[PDB]
Amino acid sequence: TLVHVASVEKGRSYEDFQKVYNAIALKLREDDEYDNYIGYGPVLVRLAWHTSGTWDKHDNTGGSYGGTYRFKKEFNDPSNAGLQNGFKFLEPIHKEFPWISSGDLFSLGGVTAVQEMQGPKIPWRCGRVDTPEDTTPDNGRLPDADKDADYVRTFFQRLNMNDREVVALMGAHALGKTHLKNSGYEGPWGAANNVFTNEFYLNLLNEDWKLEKNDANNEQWDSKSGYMMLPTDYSLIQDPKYLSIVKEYANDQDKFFKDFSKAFEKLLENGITFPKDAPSPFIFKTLEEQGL
Ligand code: HEM
Repeated sequence: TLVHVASVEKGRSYEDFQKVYNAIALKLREDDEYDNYIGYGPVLVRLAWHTSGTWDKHDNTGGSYGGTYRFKKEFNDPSNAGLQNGFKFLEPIHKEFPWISSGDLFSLGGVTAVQEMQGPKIPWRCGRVDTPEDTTPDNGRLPDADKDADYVRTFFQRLNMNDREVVALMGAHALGKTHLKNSGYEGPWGAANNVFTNEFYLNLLNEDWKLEKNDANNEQWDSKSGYMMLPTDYSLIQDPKYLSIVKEYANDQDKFFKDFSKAFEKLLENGITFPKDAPSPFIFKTLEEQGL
């Protein structure tokens, strides 16, 4: 096989997408009360990841291209509980810029959130095209959180990610929090949960973790500081190959930034064929860099 060729929204170029980025960024700044003043940054990053994370490299089903989260089957995946907040955030952006495809909007939301939260630049390509309801992938392609390193490693092979790519991507769990009503887990992973840093890896290594049960009767790792880790997070320190990489990112902020950028762009582009004469990837300026 199934091929998805990137097709640029007619006549559009860099400055068009910078305007969309800016609208997303200005709204992130303005709607700062959401989720007890965490803001919408983290949930927009998660929306970008879940809308891309359904891809299967074996038959090119799912993926970011089609923007299929807009259809009820995907919108209602239990794995996607909570993401409706990110979709509602993006509705007035799409209303203002109706020419942008849904896949481009969901993925750009994630890029914008990362950069506006002071994370690395994430180069971004346009040209995802909406596909019909019957191309929506079935529920069950996003990962379980109660499993071990072997499960994590095997799961991400389906997304064509290796050990380094997996450990880098998981650093996005510095952001936001788990919410009991959404996923059956509760609590933030760190203190700095709307600013993008390598705090996830520092916390895995330096906090004193206790294996406890939360109020939904699921096990999670808790610290005295009020932080939590999922079993799938904690697995990155139980598997000695993951552990080496975790230590690497805990000791090099720049390296984590560069590896995360690459891995997250790749996650967002999986499944898409870019014609040889497609535009180069766009690197958007932050509001702060524009003096806006
Ligand atoms: C084994 C892989 C993963 C598992 C099991 C997993 C699981 C979870 C769970 C259970 C939550 C809490 C959802 C809620 O209760 O609201 C969550 C939140 C989140 N995840 Fe993942 N995740 C994984 C990988 C990733 C990746 C690759 C990214 C992005 C690169 C990511 C980004 C986030 C973000 C930003 C949140 C916070 C959302 C918010 O605060 O609303 N996760 N994850």
